[PDB]
This record gives sequence, structure tokens and C-alpha cells, in this order.
Amino acid sequence: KHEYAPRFKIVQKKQKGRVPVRTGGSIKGSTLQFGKYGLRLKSEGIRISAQQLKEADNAIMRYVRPLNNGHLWRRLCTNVAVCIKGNETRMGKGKGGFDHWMVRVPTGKILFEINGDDLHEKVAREAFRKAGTKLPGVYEFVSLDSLVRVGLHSFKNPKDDPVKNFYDENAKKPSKKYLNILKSQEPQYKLFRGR
Amino acid sequence: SRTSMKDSAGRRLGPKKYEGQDVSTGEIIMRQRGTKFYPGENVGIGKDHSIFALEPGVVRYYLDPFHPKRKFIGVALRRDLKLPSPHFEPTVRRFGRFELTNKRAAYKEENSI
RNA sequence: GAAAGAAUUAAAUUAAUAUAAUGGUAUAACUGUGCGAUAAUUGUAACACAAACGAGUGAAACAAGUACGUAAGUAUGGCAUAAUGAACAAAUAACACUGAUUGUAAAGGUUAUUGAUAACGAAUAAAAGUUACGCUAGGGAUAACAGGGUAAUAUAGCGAAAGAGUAGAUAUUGUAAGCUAUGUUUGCCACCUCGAUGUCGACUCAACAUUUCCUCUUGGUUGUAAAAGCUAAGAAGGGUUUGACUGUUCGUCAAUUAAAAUGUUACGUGAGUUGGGUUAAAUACGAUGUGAAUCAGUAUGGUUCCUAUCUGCUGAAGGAAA
RNA sequence: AUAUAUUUUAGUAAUAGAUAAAAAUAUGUACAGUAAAAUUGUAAGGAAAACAAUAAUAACUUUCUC
RNA sequence: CAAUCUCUAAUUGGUAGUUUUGAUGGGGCGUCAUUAUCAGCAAAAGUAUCUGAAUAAGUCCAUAAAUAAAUAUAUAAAAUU
RNA sequence: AUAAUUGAGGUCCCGCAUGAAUGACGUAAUGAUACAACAACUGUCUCCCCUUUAAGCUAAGUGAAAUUGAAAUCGUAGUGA
RNA sequence: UCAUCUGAUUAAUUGUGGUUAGUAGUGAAAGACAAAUCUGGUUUGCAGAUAGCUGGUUUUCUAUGAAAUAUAUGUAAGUAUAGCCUUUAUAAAUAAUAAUUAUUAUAUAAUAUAUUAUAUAAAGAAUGGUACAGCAAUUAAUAUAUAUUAGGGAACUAGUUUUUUAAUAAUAUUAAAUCUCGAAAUAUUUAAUUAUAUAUAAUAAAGAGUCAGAUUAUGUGCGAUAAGGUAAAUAAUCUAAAGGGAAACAGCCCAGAUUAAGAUAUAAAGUUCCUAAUAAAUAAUAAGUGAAAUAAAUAUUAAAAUAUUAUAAUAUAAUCAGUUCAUGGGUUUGACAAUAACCUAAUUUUAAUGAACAUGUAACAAUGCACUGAUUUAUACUAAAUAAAAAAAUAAAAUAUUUAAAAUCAAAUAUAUAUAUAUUUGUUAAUAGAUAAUAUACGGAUCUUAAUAAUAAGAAUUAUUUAAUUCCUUGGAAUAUUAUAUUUUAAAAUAUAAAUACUGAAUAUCUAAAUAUUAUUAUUAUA
RNA sequence: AUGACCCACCAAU
RNA sequence: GGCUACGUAGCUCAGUUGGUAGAGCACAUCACUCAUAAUGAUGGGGUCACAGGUUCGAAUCCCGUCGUAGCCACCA
RNA sequence: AAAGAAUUGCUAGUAAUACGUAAAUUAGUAUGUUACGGUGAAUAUUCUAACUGUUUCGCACUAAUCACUCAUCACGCGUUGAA
Repeated sequence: KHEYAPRFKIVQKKQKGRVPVRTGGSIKGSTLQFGKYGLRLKSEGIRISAQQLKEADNAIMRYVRPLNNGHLWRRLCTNVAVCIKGNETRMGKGKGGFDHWMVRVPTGKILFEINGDDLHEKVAREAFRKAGTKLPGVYEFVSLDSLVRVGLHSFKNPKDDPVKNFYDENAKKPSKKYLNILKSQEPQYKLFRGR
Repeated sequence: SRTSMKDSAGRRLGPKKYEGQDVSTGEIIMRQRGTKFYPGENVGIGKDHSIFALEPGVVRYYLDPFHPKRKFIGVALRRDLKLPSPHFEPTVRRFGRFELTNKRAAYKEENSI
């Protein structure tokens, strides 16, 4: 509903920033969560405007609405407010009036997701290709068995990466603050703190 | 068009005397806006919560078992000591005076109430 | 077993705090309260922090006195960080320090306080314009134009294909978005000289590109019967206009033509021309300003030079290795 | 009973708590306590009056007591 | 009276001397000029621009809620009666 | 009005922003003023041709000038304040 | 000047002479004129006006050597204080720089559950909130056949209620200049040790210059993630730096000229030619892609791999059994649009008011809602059913996904080591797209190799590498070439070189020269 | 029947 | 396009320097008239165009959007 | 809570009467109609205004002043001028 037009109470101008190249191997929003088939970015990290996203959504919908129990999950919201000073002004007196909303999209991230009752995969693939024709990146069809993109030419299965109880790890190799707290909890300090 | 071209020269506000360092009575161990760092052994805290030197020693940023979730910045009177001082023990103390060995000096100090 | 206390852990700094925002805050700075109402005191301040200086910020301590607290003690204004202003000049103290021959005094010192310099390190006590009559020193160190940089813009192209297209997305059509190209335009930048008019249009003369207007070849074209066409490929050899109005580029319009392409070439072209426009000195008109004057306004008028040295080009000789 | 003097009472007024997040003073000191939000409520009462209730008891001590 | 001298006042582009701020992505008009807070600001400090501020400031807060609170009633004293 | 007219004249009046001695409006006469129309005429033009004279060119005589870092001084692409 | 046009008895034209001008006259009014030109003449004097502006500033040698920042400035073309510079000294002197130690833990070891030593691991005293990461609180976004609230609706018999709504809860999923609960490295900086002392601070007394910077790299604000842009931050160079490279080249890549010289190492970059200097392996490319200035989405053709089906496809008829799918429908039997989408049929043989439907050696089989047009709709008509054809898979079928060393696997390192863990390495190609203006322009030539056949060529492109090659532990061992010798029947066998690539600077060393300084000297004569 | 209509008031010689 | 003043009871115009829920005219209902219309006496209507915010209390106020004459005017 | 502008009846046994009475029409109901009586008045003619008969003067009216009549504007349609 509000993914292409956030309702920040205090509307305000924003700096340009940069699209996060996720050097640490994030895989956040790079996985199929809601649907069966999806459309992910394949190229370098890119900014997608609100209008472009809307058009992609519309393109996808043409295939989704005919389906029985058809659904489209829009995975990303255009949260960054872009201002643009007109291409007609001498220079930076002041800044720029609000123009459009935009989203910073990392390399591996999923944009859309679909799942119908009577949805064959070929149709879904076609729809997602047609959606990609309207967006500024280069995109890729992603199924539930197809594995998570991280880099431009690199891949990963989330099933593989290890599970860890971090409290236990902390206890094993404790910080100074934690040790101080533990000492405080002990009786030769707790009795004589005198509050 | 109104230009928000105004801002304030930032306030130099950080540690000014680091660990193991040798201070002197009355020096600024850490300007800060807030009691981010609380006065600790042998140190004093000023109006702005600035922390200053009370005894000439060695600054030591140390946590404290008694006061948890806090961080102090004291100044042991000597390096050998560890400012997270024990507790149930004598407290290091410094006399700080030179006995007037001069007859005249001693006389003046005494004779004078 | 029960009560009661003392509380302890968790949670919390989202409440609140004199006021922004951040930082801090329950060990509470926050809240209630008693007392009080004093330290919102007075001399020396070390020493740091910050820092060009002038200034500013923390502050041990020594000394005099006050307040609250059994006491430890704490208190030199507020949780912190804004809340301000030099000197000079007067003023009112205060001072007991000078006292111009002496004594007084006048006045001046010293301390205390005072009102603004917000273009807020304050040029004086006190100062707006216009110049197309303009002048000098300069800068091109920051605009004019032309080159460059750039490619939003502009110009063209491509992928995809919603939607037209009788019936069919791809005969022809092609939105919004997408990806490029281009380096023509409107920009943007100030990097060229800013002693580059070639001052923006015409004439003379063209050169070049091809992103082909015609002409030649050729695919498709329920939307090729034929003829007209539409659309696309190759293709730049040749050719691509004369008037009415307008300074005009442009456009409308007439009459034509096979067609009347699109550009580049310092928006091709004056040391080759014109000078109508934009253009200084006169001038008037509407509007603006108290006015001088002004204006993207409209209008009458209005000064351009140069014997070619080099390169280049057009011809023409001489010399010469033949 | 009742009369005169004399007085006394009645000038009718909140806090009774070291009060504690209503409004009142914002500098000092000393002592003490914890807020807000939210939800189940409740004459009028409702989205929005006030008011009530909204974590855990190991251990420790005291008192009674089988 | 009025004229002249002197003083005083009014008035004045008649005229004379003067000044007409700077920042500005050429200039001008606009806008601004001091303080404080965050980001920018890249885990010490510092950090710019006609940068973003839902920005904030040129302060505000005090003479106070007093007084009473131990020797008392008659009467006699003054070893506290 | 012209084949066709952003000009001209007439007229209309949402007079961006006319108006009465900064004079209003309308004529005659005048104007080296300006705009437009007609006729006549033209080498202005279609389209230039021819001719005369003064140069220009060659010989003799006298004999300048602005300019000039030094020059053994081509083309194109690229280059570079 | 000429041609022309105009006044030509008048406000006419002119001669001689005079008057009025430099705060200043004259002006039928133009800033017009006042002696070749005035919004105010000329001369002399003030007077060397004044110039934050412009230009100029003259010999040589030596040693050091900047800045273009901050602050304030009627200040932004200036000037002052600092920042950066120089000279000459000073010492209670190492305070300067750099690095290490500092810590956590494990093993063993020795003492007394202890705490020393050793060794190993760990981004290892202290401070911080960037990247990173994350969704906690805060700021935002998503999704629920959830619930609940009331409702929008809903039969019914207002309730119940049912397919919508909002919020909020529940769960799950995300991002952010001004959020950071996890959280780097760089960094800030501590004491002592250590190495720099022919060296650093620090301090004394003096001189400056600069306060227009530029580019390049990185993280940013602005700008359109435009600019040789603009605003700072950081690093370097330039500025002020000659040299080699990058065709040419302020800033990039190397590297710092004292004077030589030119033997030895080299740097960056290169080694077909131009043009100093080379030979190899192994892939891949065929496009001159390319060869020192990498142009895209997309299409195509390939290539691997992974599935599934594979050794059973083009070739080959038949396209059928509900079916003519159902509805509406002039028209619709495939395709009219809507709508629906799977089911029967298995010969050799049959009636209007009753026997699942049987396992017969097997009903079943999407093997088609004619793929899809066609057509008035059908018919016609292609039509899923699918093959012949297999020394079999080991490998040459289709339908895709894919374009990867994460995972898995292989190769290797590291620890205990008879192979235990951890780290590292290993996964696509070509064409098209292709695109302006003096002239083709990889710098130019030109480069992709071919037996026969020269001593003889065979990238000069791209990818990964070598200095012969393979082994071995830079140094080798082996051997194969390459060479040449030998002495024998062009071969033979033995021998030996030699396998150390090369060019390459004004770098370095070397070899001489100069000056300076510290340290020793030698000689001659504040000794 | 022809046949929808009617409109003004102000203050003295 | 941020950027100055104006958005009222049916109509017009209010009010001003707060101490607020006005005016006629039109309209409805009487009356007057033979019947109108004047005239006369009786009632109607303000969200004083929307958000939020303040002194005890803003039509008023602050604090800016959905609305009214607008903004081009260093050209060689 | 004696009822605004405005308006109605009545001049003598009348008005007024919180004085009653009767009848007709009713199977039946009078705050109405028509009759009866009891008590029983003030105020007055002098102005305007209105309606009438008598008279004056005027009179463009005559279904007669609720007459009649006039010009502009607005509508539609002829003719004839200026240009």
C-alpha cells in the first residue's frame, strides 16, 4: 500500500549516500520468504526509483491477476527521499526540492515474489523477465531450490552457515564489563556497596 | 532562499590525558558532556562533568565491581598500583608536605595561628 | 505454617529535567520534604583545556566570613553545553593615590557599576543614489560571443511490448519504464585569450557529413491487384527553388519542382561586402523611481579601417641532376 | 428559674503527611521515594475528566505457633 | 522704522565636501553577517560549501508562609516551690 | 490592398501600461524627417556585356608606412594553459 | 572630393575692431563650444599627489628551503597573529621518532586449588561507535483465510452471523546523514626497553615568504552517483623536481642532477621492425575481436555443468473415444468472446419399468480440451499420441536450469601425524548491437602460417606460467636439448661448455673530482 | 364576453 | 513557486490596536390596501472559509496547506 | 401576568353583565341560531379620512380614475436614412 510512498510525519530532505556493497556477505532480503518464485537483482548494486518499481509491479500483475489465489509480494520499499534541483539553475543556492522516492538495492536482493494456485513456473519466469525489462538493473529468476546470490559471480546456501548460541560464546571469552558485573553480583561487593 | 549555513565550531571534548599517563594535581583527564565517565579514585569532577586531577599519579580507566554499568577514570598515586583498588584494605594516601627545616620558616608557620 | 520487616533481583533514564539538540541521569541530576534564603560571598589563584591574539572553559589550593548537616561533610548559582560586546568617551560611586610654588581645590588615577557598537574584533559623533557624457588602475582572478569540459537538456538509436491496427502486439502503429549513442541545441563549468567584432541576418562563395528528400537497386506490406503509397536495406554519383511579409535564422503563404533532406565547417563565410537587426553619444513614447536616470519595452537617426610578410590557394615564369 | 457585673468562648477555613509525578520558587543543604506508557475496569463517562489494580520472592532477621 | 556691525536662531542640492558593506560557482535582485545542538564528520580531537536542520538563542529563576510556643491561676514564698 | 503581405491604410476596443497646456482631437500649408501605395522610368535585378579615362602591370628617376623575440616558417589525426 | 539635395531680403552672409572663459563664459539647449573638440581649457606650481593595482628590479658560488590553511579584518587582488621557513646558540639534556613489552587463554613444568617459567594460539595495555553487521528501541515497509475489537455485510430465528475494513495485537520479513543492542582495521595514545645520534625534540635572540593552488587516489556534501565541477577530509606529486615509463604528457608509473665517468647490479616499463633488448610452455580466439584511452540492456550461436528423462529422434502415418467440452450464442463442432480442462472407449457381434461393476494376466495410459491458425462456425485442416535405425555405454538424445569451488570435489599448506582437523587454490566463448562532419590512424609498419621444402617461418592477440626440462631442497640431482670437440663407421660414441634471459634512469654500486660535516690520520709551519 | 390585468403620496398660503 | 493581502449569515459590508456570537437588503408571517408595491411590526442564517498552538480569554491570535491580483524586469 | 403594529360592536333600557331563561334541529350532544327578561352607563359634533345623497368648479376619462396616458429599455419583424 505505502511501499512506494512512505508516510514519514516529519518529511525532510536527504543526502545522496551510496548503495551498500555488502562486503561482509549479508544475504538479508536476498532469500525467498513469502512466495514460490521471485525476481532478484543480478548486477552491481543500484538505485531503483519509485516509478520504475510501480511499473515493474504493474507488469507482473498482468500475469498475477488471472491466477486463482494469485499473489505478489513487493519485498522492498522506496524509503530514501530524493530531491533534484532543476537542470536549469546556476548552481547550489539552497539545495533541491523533493522529486521522488527511491531504494538502494544491493547485488543479491530480491525485489518481487509470486505464488498462485494454478501457476506454472514458465509463466512466472516470463512475467519476471518482463518486469526486469522495465527496471535499471539486470535481473534473475529465483526459485526456492535456487541458491542465494552474494557477489556478482558468487553463491551461497543459508542452510550451510553455522548456528551459534552467542551467550555461551560470550561466557567462554568474556568482555571486561561482563566480568565486572559478575564481580558485582558476588557477595564481597554486593553486601558492601552501601546504597 | 534561506540557507542553513550555520553550525557551531565543535567542542574539543575527549580524553585529554590517556592511560598510564602521569598527570598532576589539577589537569583535565577528560572533557565530556555528560557523566559518561564518572569520577573515580583520587580524581575530581568539575561543573561540566569534566574530570580533573587531584593527586599526582597515573591515570587509569577502570571499571568497578561496586558500581556496575559505569566507567571510572582515576589516578593511582603510583604505577605499580591497579586503580580498580581492592577495597577492604588501607587506602593509599599522600602526605604532600616538606617539613620546614629552616628555623625561620618553621618559626613563622608556628608562631602564626 | 504464618505475619512482619529488611529488602534483593529484574524493568526502567521511554516519565521527568527552567528552555532547543545532543550528551548524562534512578548511585538519581528527577521527585517530595525540613531547614534555610546562605556560597546568586571576599582577597591571592597553581595547573591544565582550548587557543593567533583579545578572549573563553575546568579548577587543586591559601585566606576571611555565611549557610545547612549527628557527622562525613557540601555549598564560590542552576545536570552540562547558548543566554553576548573591545577599547575610547561620560556618569555614579568607592578609593585615599597623586595634588604642577605652598595649603586646599580642580582634575586625574585605582577599584565598583553603567548605557552600544546584531555588517555582532565595534573604521566617525555623524554619509543614499545615478552615469547609455563618463574617466583611470587593473582582471580577464572568475559571463557575452567563440573553443573546451559535461550530456541533464536536445538529437537519434536499440531491447521489451501494453495499446492501436476490421480479424492480428511486431503490414503499419509503439505510452510509462529500460539500455545506449550523439556532441548540433538550452543548459551546466570558468579552463582558453578574455586587444576572438569576423559582432546573431543577408550577399559571395562554398567545403564537408550522411542521420537518403528526390533519383538507382531491393525485402515486407489479411494492412503489395494496378497505380499511387507505407515501411525497411544498400546507396552521398548527381541533384535538391523563385517570390509576398518579416532585420530576421524561423514561419506562414503563393507558384513551382523529381525532390525542395538534415547537419558540420569560430551558430562555415569580410584584413572580401552589406549593416537592416542587437548596437554608444541626440531623441521621444508606455512603465519605474522623490529625482538624476532606468527599462528583456516600442521608435527616428546614427563612422568602420588595413598597400599581404609568412602559410595556404590560383595562375605564370626562371634555376635545376639529365 | 432568673437578673447585673465579670469574663470565657464562637471571627467557625482545608496540609495532620518528612507528604512524593495536580498547581504553586528554578540558588544552598539535609533526609526520603520512584516515574511514564500501556490494558482489565468503574454514576453520569464517551477517543479524550478522576480513581483502582497490573514483575519476582532465594536468602536474612523478628514474632507467634504445631 | 529701516540700514550697517556683532551674536542668535530658521532654512537650504541654491550650493560644497563626502560615503554609499562584504560574502556571492561571473554581477544584480534574493539571501545572509553573533551564540548554541545533531548529521555531514570517514569508531581521538579538528573538519567545508548559497549543505540538511520540523533547529534553537540574544534568557529565565531571589528576598520568601510572618509571629507563638518554659516558670505560667489564686496566695505565700524563693533550697528549683 | 498582394498571385501570396509580420509592412500600409481603414475599422474594432477585455486601453499589458491613452487622455486634455509633460496639453486632447482634426485639417490646410510646409518637411532633404519616417512608413506605405501608384504611375513613369531605369544595369537595381533576370544576367551581365561592351567601351573611355586614372591606376593597376613594365622600364627610368626620387623614395614612405604600420610590423618585427629569433626563424632553416607544409597537410591531416592525436596532442597540449 | 564628386553626384545630389537645401536656404538664397533675411531669425541673411561676411570684412575690419571690440566685449564676455576656467566654478568657468557662450549656448534658438547638442554636455554644443571656449585655438584640430570640454559632464569643464591650457600652462606653471603643489609635486617624486596617491596607487592594497600593473610592469621593472642588473654578477657568481655555496647551504637550507615554504605556503596557498585557521582566525580577524568596510575583509575576501590587501594586512596582522599564528601554521609551514631560515640563521645563531643552549643545555640538569633523549624528553623527539619508530618499534616492542603490557593482555586473554591452552599445553607442559615447578612450586603453593592455587602461581613462576616455557611454548602455542588470539588482530593481544587503555579510549572510541566508522565500515561491517543488525532490526533491539526509535524511524519506516510487507504479508497473513490468524485473532479480537467494534463494525461493513449475512442466512436466518437483535442475535448468530460472512465475505470485505481499519487499527492494534500475534508471527514472519526488511531499511536509516542526522538509529547502532553486535562490531573492524586504520587510528588516539600510555609507561619502560630498544634502534636511530655525523640524529630528534625543546628552548634563547633574531630574519622571512605564504594566506588565488592544481591534479591523482580513497570516503563523502552539493551537482543529475554530470563536468578539467564544486565543498572539505586523507595520501602523494606538482607547485618549487631535472631523469626513465605512460606515442606526445605540470599533477599518473618509477625515481630524487654536487662534478665527471660508464664497468657492475637494477626500478618503472618494455625485448618482430621503426626502437635499446628473448626465448619457452599451456590453453583459447578467427573476429584484425585484439595489439596503452575495455561502450550497454538485449539477440544469436556455441561451451561446459546440473537435474530429468539415453543410448529407443528428425525419419513415420494417424490425428482419433466423452468432445461436438459445457454456457450464451443469427454465427461458433479448434480458435466468437467469454468458460472449462480432464474422461470414456480395449469386436468379433444389439431394445423402452434394476443389479459394484469385476484383474480379464490386466480398466489405468492427458497419448491433445484438435499446439495453433484455418472457417460464418464447422468442414477442410496441421494437429499432443512418436517411432524405424543402439559393441550396448564409457561417450554424441531431448527439456530445461545453470554458468558456480559458497556447497561438494580435486590439488595443496598447516598442525597431531600412518592421514586426523583448519587454511588456500580450481567453474564461458564468439558474433551483433557499433553510430558525423579536414584524413585511414593499434604511435606507424604490420602481426593469426602452409606437409611438400631452405640453418630457417609459424602471433607481434588473449588467459596462466617458465628462464631449457623434470625431479629434488634459493640450492641442487637427473636427464633432454644446444653447442662444440674427439676419434672412429652423415651418422657414432665420448667429451665439455653451457644452462646463472636481456634492454632499462641524471637510482645504486664501482671508478676518479669538488665542497661540507664527524671521525682518525699524513705533511708543512686558539700548533 | 377576449377581457389576465394598475400603480404611486407626500407634508402651507 | 517556497514567495504579499483576500475565502463570512442568501447579497453587500462586518468587525479593527483582543476583553464578540453586528448591520441593512433580500425571505418567510402578519398587518395596510379594492389588490399590489412601498411603509409598519415579527423570526429565520454566521462553524466571523481549514489544520494544529497561547495569556484567564483570540472574529481577532500564532503557526502554513486545500482557495485571489501575482511575481521573469544586468542583452550587446 | 390584559396581549405589537393593526382592528371590531354600540348613542338609551342601547352598550356592558362571572345575569340568568326558553324554543327550534335531537334516539343523544351547543362554546352556535332564534327569542325573553333582570341590573344598567359614560361619552357626542366639534376637525381631518372613508362611503353616500345635495351642490361648485374642472374634466382628454365613458365596462367611466381599479380611467386614461407617456418615454426609455428588452423581444421579433418591415421600410427609409448615414457611411
